Amino acid sequence: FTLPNLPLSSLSNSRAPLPISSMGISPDNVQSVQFQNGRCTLDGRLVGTTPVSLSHVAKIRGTSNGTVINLTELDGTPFHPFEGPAPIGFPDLGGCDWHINMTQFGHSSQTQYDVDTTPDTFVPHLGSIQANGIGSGNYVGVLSWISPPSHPSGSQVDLWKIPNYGSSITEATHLAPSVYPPGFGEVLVFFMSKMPGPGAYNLPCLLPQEYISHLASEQAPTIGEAALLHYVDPDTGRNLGEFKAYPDGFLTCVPNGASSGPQQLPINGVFVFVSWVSRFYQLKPV
Amino acid sequence: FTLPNLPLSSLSNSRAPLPISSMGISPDNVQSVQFQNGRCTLDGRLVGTTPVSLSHVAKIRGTSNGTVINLTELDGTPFHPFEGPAPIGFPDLGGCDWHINMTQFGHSSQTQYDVDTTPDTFVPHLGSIQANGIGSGNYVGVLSWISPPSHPSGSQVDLWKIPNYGSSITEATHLAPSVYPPGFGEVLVFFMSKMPGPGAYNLPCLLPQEYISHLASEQAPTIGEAALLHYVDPDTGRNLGEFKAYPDGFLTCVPNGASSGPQQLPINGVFVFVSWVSRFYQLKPVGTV
Ligand SMILES: [Ca+2]
Ligand SMILES: [Ca+2]
Ligand SMILES: [Mg+2]
Ligand SMILES: [Mg+2]
Repeated sequence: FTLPNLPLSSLSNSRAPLPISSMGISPDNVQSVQFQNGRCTLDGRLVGTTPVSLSHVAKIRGTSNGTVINLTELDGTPFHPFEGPAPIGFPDLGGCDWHINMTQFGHSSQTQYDVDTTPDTFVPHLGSIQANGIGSGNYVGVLSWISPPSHPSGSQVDLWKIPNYGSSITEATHLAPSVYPPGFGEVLVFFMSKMPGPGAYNLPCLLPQEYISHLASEQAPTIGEAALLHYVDPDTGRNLGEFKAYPDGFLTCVPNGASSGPQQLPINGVFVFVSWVSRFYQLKPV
Repeated sequence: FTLPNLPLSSLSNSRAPLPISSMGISPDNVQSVQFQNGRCTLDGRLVGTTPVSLSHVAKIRGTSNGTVINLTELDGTPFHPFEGPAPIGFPDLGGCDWHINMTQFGHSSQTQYDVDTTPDTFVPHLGSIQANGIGSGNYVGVLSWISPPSHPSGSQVDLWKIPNYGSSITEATHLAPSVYPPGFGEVLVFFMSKMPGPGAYNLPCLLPQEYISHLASEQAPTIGEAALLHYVDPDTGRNLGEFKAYPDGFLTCVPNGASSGPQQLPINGVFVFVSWVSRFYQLKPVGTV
């Protein structure tokens, strides 16, 4: 079994096309997460709206009639509700307004599309989102920058969230399931990127995008209960700490206190597969 | 030795963050190319301005003073002329004007930056390009759409070119070397994408970006003279054509006449390494035997 032999700081977020700038843990008011992009199992099964390639990540495609944008897949193929919560690659950033840069094949210019994901017109699961002033035509859009949610008024930017893909929060949209910390002092490890916009925004994901294409390619036939990893300095070969990767596609570690965890590690290290271990294998704290 | 076990249509161009839509050959007024992005050897050596990750591709970072933009690497690290023709990831699309979407950490809004790459103020090799109206501040920019070049006036978009990175076409900028068709009836194979803007623009590259991260990770210790590959349909397992990958990081095939080449192949196939062969190994024309 292998992970990419590439330093983390050379890789991309899997929730937006942004370089990885650090590792992190979630705030204390965040336990589980339910990201729809950046989801890939260790045997290579893509989950949620996750694409193989960053060229599809945090993008939309569709035709505006001036009132709504009717969505398709990025290549123009129809999207149907049975397929998922939104087309492949659709942004999954809850807890913010989006600003998507819209361009066209065969026309000049770009246009900023401002997206509040809270109203009942925002129903990408049914292939329809409000045009919010975007004129008639076919567009490809990519997330450019974010800002605080328009509703509820005065809400914080909270990128641990996903948007409401359905007409209401009660509508089933075929979300990929939530990921939970597995217990025994282990915390989920997130790969962070700086996101432009009027604040110090940091976007977490479960796996760098290049890990997803690697795992989707490798299609490992021999996944065990947990992969014991070392986070290694490439030059010195020094083991900077023990981590576990779980079959559902996430990493954990045991921090060495609130002041010393994966966020204190250099970001130019490489994760290296050591061996398959028990689900309950007890890690040495970072 | 391995290449990604992923269909081409799931992958990205390495000169802009765009899905791969086809394979193609060069125009008959292009024999060699000298792309600076999308360059990686089979043993994993990145060449030119090529980054590992698509998150750096066709991007700029720098500080405008209202007159010029002083460039750095995307992470803010200094860039110096000895390092290359431009910072890592900098766009390499010749034969067009660029329209780059500029955003800022800690600020609202985006701004379109319009770039004619022809004037003597466009000197990314020396870390400086004209601001062309972009206000003071630090920005990250990503290529968004392109249009015909402002100079020479009336010329067509030609993405087979690279821009002039120096103050003059005679200035040495440490460009990655040209790639030439190798002989034996073989043609260079390009991976194509559609680029937004006011025309039917076709962006070629030598390798999908995911192949570059794959090769850079793999760091193959045993590269031969050429890799013999099959282009395979995953479901049926059918061999749709023999190709060669050369150490410098490019693929070739032998077209089955003017009528039948890479452009006629479906784009949902997978390249699979077969064996190391001699540089002079003669391929069967695509689709034949
Ligand atoms: Ca698995
Ligand atoms: Ca110039
Ligand atoms: Mg790694
Ligand atoms: Mg392939």
